[PDB]
Amino acid sequence: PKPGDIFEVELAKNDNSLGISVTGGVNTSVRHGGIYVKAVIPQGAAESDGRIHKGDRVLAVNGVSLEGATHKQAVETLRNTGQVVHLLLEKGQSPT
Repeated sequence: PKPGDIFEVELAKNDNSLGISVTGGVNTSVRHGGIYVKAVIPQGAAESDGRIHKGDRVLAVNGVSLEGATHKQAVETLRNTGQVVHLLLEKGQSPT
C-alpha cells in the first residue's frame, strides 16, 4: 500500500459490528475522512477477522461521506451497517 492512497475493502459482519475503534470529534470540512482509528476492538471483525489494522482511516462508510461527520455519527455508522461493509479507507500519514 502507498501513502495517501485510496482503496475499497469489503468485510462481512461477524459480531454484529464492523469492529473498529475510531476517535476524533467535530470537523469543519478540513479533513477528507475526518476520522482516525486510535485503537482497535479485538472482539469481532478485527482481531480474528483481521484485515483492518491501526493507522488507517475510514472515509466512505457505505456511501456515508465522512467529510464533516461527527465522532458519534461515524462510530454509530460503522456499527449500524448491513450484511456487507464496503467502506473506503485511506492510509493515514501518522508521521510521529
